[PDB]
Amino acid sequence: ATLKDQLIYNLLKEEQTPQNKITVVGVGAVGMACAISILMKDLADELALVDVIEDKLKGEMMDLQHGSLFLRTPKIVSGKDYNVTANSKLVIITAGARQQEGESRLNLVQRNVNIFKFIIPNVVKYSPNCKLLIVSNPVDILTYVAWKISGFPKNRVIGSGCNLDSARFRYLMGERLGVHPLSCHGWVLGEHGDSSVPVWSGMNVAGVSLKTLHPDLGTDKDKEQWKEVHKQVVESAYEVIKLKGYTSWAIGLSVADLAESIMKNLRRVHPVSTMIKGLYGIKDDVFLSVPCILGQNGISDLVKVTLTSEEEARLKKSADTLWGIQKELQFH
Amino acid sequence: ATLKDQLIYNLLKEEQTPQNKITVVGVGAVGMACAISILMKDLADELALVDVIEDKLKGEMMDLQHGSLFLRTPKIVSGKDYNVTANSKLVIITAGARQQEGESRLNLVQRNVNIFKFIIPNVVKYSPNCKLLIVSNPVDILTYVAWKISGFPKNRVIGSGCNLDSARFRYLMGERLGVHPLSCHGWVLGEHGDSSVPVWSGMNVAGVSLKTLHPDLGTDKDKEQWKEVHKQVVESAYEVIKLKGYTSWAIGLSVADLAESIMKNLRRVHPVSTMIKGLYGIKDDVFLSVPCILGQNGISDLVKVTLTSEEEARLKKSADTLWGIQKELQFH
Amino acid sequence: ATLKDQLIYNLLKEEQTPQNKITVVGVGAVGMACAISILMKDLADELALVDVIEDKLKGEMMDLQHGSLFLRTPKIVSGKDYNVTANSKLVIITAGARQQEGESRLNLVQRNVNIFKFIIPNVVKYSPNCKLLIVSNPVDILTYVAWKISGFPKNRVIGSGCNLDSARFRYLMGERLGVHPLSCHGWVLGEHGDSSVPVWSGMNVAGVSLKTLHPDLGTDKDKEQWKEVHKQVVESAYEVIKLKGYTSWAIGLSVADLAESIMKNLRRVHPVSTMIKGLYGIKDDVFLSVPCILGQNGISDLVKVTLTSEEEARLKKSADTLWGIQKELQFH
Amino acid sequence: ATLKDQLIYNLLKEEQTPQNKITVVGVGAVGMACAISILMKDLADELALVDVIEDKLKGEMMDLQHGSLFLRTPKIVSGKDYNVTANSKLVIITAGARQQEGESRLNLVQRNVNIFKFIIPNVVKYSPNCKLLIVSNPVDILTYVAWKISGFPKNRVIGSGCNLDSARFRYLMGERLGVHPLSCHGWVLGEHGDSSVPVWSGMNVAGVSLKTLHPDLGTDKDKEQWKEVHKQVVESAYEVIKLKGYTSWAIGLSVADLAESIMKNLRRVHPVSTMIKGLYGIKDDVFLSVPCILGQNGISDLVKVTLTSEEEARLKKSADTLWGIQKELQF
Repeated sequence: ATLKDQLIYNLLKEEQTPQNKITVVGVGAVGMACAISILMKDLADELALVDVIEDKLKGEMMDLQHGSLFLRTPKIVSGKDYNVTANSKLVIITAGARQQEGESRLNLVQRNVNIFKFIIPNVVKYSPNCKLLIVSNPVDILTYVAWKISGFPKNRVIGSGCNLDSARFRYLMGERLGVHPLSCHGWVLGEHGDSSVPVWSGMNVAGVSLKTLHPDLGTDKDKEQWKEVHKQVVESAYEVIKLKGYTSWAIGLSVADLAESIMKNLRRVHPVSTMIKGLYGIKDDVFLSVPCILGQNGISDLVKVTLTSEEEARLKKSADTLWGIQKELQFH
Repeated sequence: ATLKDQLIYNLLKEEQTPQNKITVVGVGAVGMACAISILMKDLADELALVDVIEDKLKGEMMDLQHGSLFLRTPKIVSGKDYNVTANSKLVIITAGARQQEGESRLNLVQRNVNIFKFIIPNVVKYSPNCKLLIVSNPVDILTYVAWKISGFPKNRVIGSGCNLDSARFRYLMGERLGVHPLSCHGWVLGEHGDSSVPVWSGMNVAGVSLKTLHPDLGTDKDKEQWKEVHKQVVESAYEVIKLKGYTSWAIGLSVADLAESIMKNLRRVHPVSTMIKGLYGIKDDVFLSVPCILGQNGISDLVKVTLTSEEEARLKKSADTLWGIQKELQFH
Repeated sequence: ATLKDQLIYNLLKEEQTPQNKITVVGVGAVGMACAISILMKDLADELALVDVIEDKLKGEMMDLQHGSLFLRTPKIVSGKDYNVTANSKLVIITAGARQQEGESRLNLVQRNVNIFKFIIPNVVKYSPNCKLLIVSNPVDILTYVAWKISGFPKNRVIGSGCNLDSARFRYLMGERLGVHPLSCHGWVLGEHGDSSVPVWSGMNVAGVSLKTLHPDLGTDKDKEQWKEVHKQVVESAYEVIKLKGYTSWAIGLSVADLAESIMKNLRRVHPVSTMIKGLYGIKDDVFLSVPCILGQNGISDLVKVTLTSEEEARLKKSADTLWGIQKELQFH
Repeated sequence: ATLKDQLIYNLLKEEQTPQNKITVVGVGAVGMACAISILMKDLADELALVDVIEDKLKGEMMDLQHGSLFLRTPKIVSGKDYNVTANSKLVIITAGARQQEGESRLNLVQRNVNIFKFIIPNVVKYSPNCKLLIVSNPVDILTYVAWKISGFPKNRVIGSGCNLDSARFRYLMGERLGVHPLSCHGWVLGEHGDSSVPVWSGMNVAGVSLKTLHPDLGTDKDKEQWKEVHKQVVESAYEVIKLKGYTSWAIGLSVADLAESIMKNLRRVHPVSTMIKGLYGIKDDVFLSVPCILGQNGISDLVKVTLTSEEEARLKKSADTLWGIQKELQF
C-alpha cells in the first residue's frame, strides 16, 4: 500500500480533455514572455510549449513548473512532438527563421514557409478547432502563410500585427500629455513596420479629438512634430534591440491581452492583422491591421475606419508590396 | 497655446513623491524576472531599475514601459545613479559577481563585498526606511554582508534563502501525490544549497503527517526514496542552467510572493534567510532559512521549528561553515 | 443601413456557445455575494442568475450588468426559466426556505426538498454535465437531496459543507497567533453545524504540530481553551445574524474559492461535503465534510484523515443523525 | 510557557503606520458594495468602516473578517468613533439623508449639511491629508458641502459624479453595437441626475466618430433614437430600485475603479465632480462632472471638452440651480 494510496482515496479516472488550453510555439525570448504573461493572467488551465531545440524547451518548461506554487495553471507541458499541443483553444506562433547577412526578404519568407509547412499541419492535426495567433516576423506575410497552409477560415487566423505598435503609440501619447495610456486613444493600422499608418483623426482623450484642436496634427508643418511619435513607434523595437539585444516584455504583455479577449470571449476591439481583400480597395489575399472584434471564434467582426485618401493609398501600397512577395512563394 | 494646454487644464503642481516604490538591482535574467512578476501583480506604483551596464539597463526600462497600457504601475525609471531609487519601500538585490575558474568561495564573497560597499550605502542613503531583500548568491552569506554594511536592524534585511527550494519541494511533492502545490505542505530550511534540510516531520496534506503515515520517509530504507525529491530540489538550478543556460521564471515568482507579503503587510510565513544566533545552539552572526512572518517592517517574528538532533546538527554545521567564510571578510 | 452596419463589418454568425458558464440559483444575500465574488475573480465567460421572484431577479441582473465596464465577464443573464442556464459548467444552488415560528426542523427540510424537486430537474435538463455546488441549509442533507434527485455520480455533487467553517477557524487561529490565516492550518470536518469536528492533530503553522507542542490542545483541561475557538466557529453565523440580520460576504468568498478550483481544475484540497459511505464505518448514503481534491470533474479524490476513536465516533453519530432525517424525506 | 511561546519567537516591533488605508463611511448597501469591491481589488492594507449603528457595523466588519482567508487585506476595523479611521489615504462618504414626502430640495440639503458637520470635521481630524470621495446624493451639492466644511483644497475633494452614468452609457452602447464596453467610448457630464449631458461628439469606437457617421445621433430625428440610451442612463438607478429595492453592485464597482486610480496614482481620466468655477461661463462655486485626471493628490488636471452651445447652456443652468440652493445654506 503506497503512501499516496494510504493518504488519498481515488474515486475518478481521467478524461484527457482540458478546457482552456493555450499552446505557445517557439520558446525564444518572445515566446517565453508570451508564456509568463499568460500564466500570470490566469488565462489557461493547461499550457503547452513546443520548439525544435530539446534541452532549451525542457529547461524552460521546468523553470515555469518550479513556479507552480505561485500560479493558477496546474498543467505545464512541453515536447518536440506536437501531440502535446492537443485540444488547444489558442496556439500562439513565435517561431521563425533569423535573417542572414546577404539574404533577401523573399528568401527569408520562403524559409519561414518551409518551417510553417511542418508546424502548421501538426497544429491543425492535434487541435482542429483552435485559433492561430501569429507573432513571427514578418507577421503580415506569415499570417497569410499560416492561413493558406492550415486551410482555416479567416476568422480563426489572426496576426499580432499592429497591436503593440498601437500600445507604444499610446504610451508615447501619454508621456506627452501626462495621462495614462488607458485614457489616451489612437490607432496604428496597416502593415506592421515602417509603412504603418497612424490614424490622426481617431486620436483623442475623453472624446476630445486632437485633430479638431490641432488641425496640423501629424503633418510636416506641425510645430510640435507629432509625426515623430509615430517614427518612434516604428523605430522602437530596433532601438530596444540595439540597447539590450532583443525585445520581449511589451510583446509578451501585448499577446497576453489578445489571448485574454479570445479566451474569455470579451469582444473587445484590437488592432490585429486580418485578411482584408474587399476593403480599402485591396483586391489581393493580404493581411493588414484593422480594429477587430476578438472573441472565442477569433475575429468575429471588424470596424470600418474612415480613412483619408492619403491613408487609404498607404494601405493599398502596403498590400501591393505584400502580394509582390507572397506571389513568389512556393507552397508545393 | 499648445495642444496639451488647450486640452488639459492644470490645477496643481506638487513635488511627486511615490508611495509603494520598489527598486530591483541588477537587470540580469533574475532581476528582470523579479521585475515582470512584480509588475503583473500590481505590487508597486513606481518600479526602479539600477545596474552598471547602461545600454542594457535602458533597453530593459523601455521594453517594460512600452507595455504600460497593459499594466497598472504608472511609472518605470532606471539609471546607474541611485538617485532614481529614492524613497523605495523595498529594494531587491539580484546583482553580484560571477565566480571565475580556480576562484575560491571566499574570494568570490570578497568580490561581492567590494561590490556591496558601493551598492548598499547608496541604497540606504536614498531610501533609509526600506527593506532589503537579497537574492544574489551565495544568498545566506550576502544577507549578512548587506546587513553589516547597511547598519539596518535584522528585521529589515531579508534573504530569499530557501523560499524557492520550498516551493520546488512542494511542486515535486505535488507531482507524486496528484495534488496542487498550494495544498502540499513541506519546508526546506537552513542553508540555501547542498546542505539544506528537508523537514520530513512537517510534511503534510490536509494536516495529515506523511511521516506518521509512512515512518521510513526521507530515510535510506524508504522504498519510495523521498530523499530523491530533496536531491532534485538541491540540483534544480544546476539542471536548469544545463538545459537552458540560466534560471529566471521560478525565482522571479518566488521573489514577487515575498514582495506581496511585505508591501501588503500580510504577515504570511515564508522560509527566508534571517539572523538566527540564539536558535539551535548557534552562537555566531549567521543567516539561515527559518519560517518567518513578513509584513511592512520586514521580519517581525519567526517560527521555532522542532528539529531532530540530526537535522539540528546540519543547521549547526552549516552555521559553522557560513561563519568560517564570514569571519575572513574585510569591510574596512 | 444602420449605424452598427456602417461601423462594423460582420464576418460570421454565432455565438450562443459559452465555454465557462456558471449559474447561480437564488438571489438572496448569499447568492449575490457568490455572484459578485465570482465576477471579480474572472472565473466565468457567462453568468446566469435564477430565482422565483422576477422583479428581484431582473433588478440584480441589471445592477451587475451596469458594472460591466469594470468586469471581464461579457454576458450576464437571468430569468425564471431555466433555459437561461443551458450548458453551465458549474451550478451553485443558494435557494432555500427559512424556518417559521413553531415549525419543526423536519418540516423545514421537507420544504427545502420540495423546492429542490423543482430546481434540480430543471438544472439537469439544461446542463446535464455540470458540477453541482449546494450551499443551501441544511447543506449536508440538501447535498444528499440534490444527489438523489439529479441522478449524478457523487463526484459531480459537492456541498459547501465545512469549507467556510474551516476558513473561520483559521481566521481565529490567526488572530490568536499573530499570523495570516493563509499560514495557519486547521480543518473542521464532519457535519456543518453543532456536531462538526475540529481535527486538533492536524493543526499547525509552518509544519509544526500544535498538538505536539501543546498535548492538552482542545481537551477540557486546556489552560488556553482552544475548544472555544471551535465554539466561536460554530456560532459565528448566528452572531453575525444577530448583529446585521443575515450573512453574506464570507460565504460568498468561500464559494468563489471552490468555483476557482473547479473552473480552473487546480486540484486543491478543500473541506467540502461529499458522499462517504465506506469511510469511517458508515454504511449509509450520507454527506459530510472531509478534505477533497477539487477540479473540473468535481471531487476526484479525497484525503483519508486519520481520526482518533472519539473523532470517528462523532462522524458516525452525525451520519446516524443525518440518515434518520433523510429516510423520512418524500421525493414523490 | 504557552503554545504561542513555544511556536513563535518574537522580534522587537517597530511602529506600524498604515500605508494604504481606506475608510468607507456608511454601511448601507452602497457602502458595503464599495468595501467588498475595494477588498477584492487589493487596493488597501487596512479598511475602516464607520456608521452610527453599532450592531450593524460590527456585524458587517465580522462578516468581512470571516473571509480573510480569501483576501489579501490583513486588517479590517470598524467603529462609531472616527479614531478607527486614523491615517486614511482615501475616505469614501456614502452616508446621507433620505428625502421625506413633501420636503423641499433646500431642506433636504440642509439636513445633509448638519450631518456632514459631524462627519467631515471628524474625518479630517483623524486623517488630515486624505482625499475625500463623496458618493452621497445629491452628489454634486454634497461635494460642495464636504469641500467648504473640510477646509480642503479642491484637488482633494472628489464627487463620484457622472462616473457610473458614463459606465452605464457604455454598457448600453455596447449592447447595441455588439462590442464590449471597454472598447465603447462616450462621456456623460455635468450634473449627476436628470440634467446630465451625453456628449454625442465624443462617442466613438476605435477612434471613429458615431456622430460623423450618423449625423442625426442624439436628436429627435434619429431613427435609432440614441437619446433613449441616455434617458435609460438617467432612469437606471430609479428602475433598479423598483425592481430590487435599492442599488449597490454597479456603484460599488464604480467607486472601486476611482479608488484604483487614486491609490495607485494611475492618472486615468474619469468623469467625476469637481469645482469648475472658470469653465463654461460658470462664475460660481459649484461642482460638476468633467473628465478629470485622478492620482495620488486626487484631481490634478481636467480635460477641456468642447461642448455645443446647447451642452454648455445645460451645464450653465445646472450651475445656476446648484448655486441657488448652496447660497441659502448655513454652516
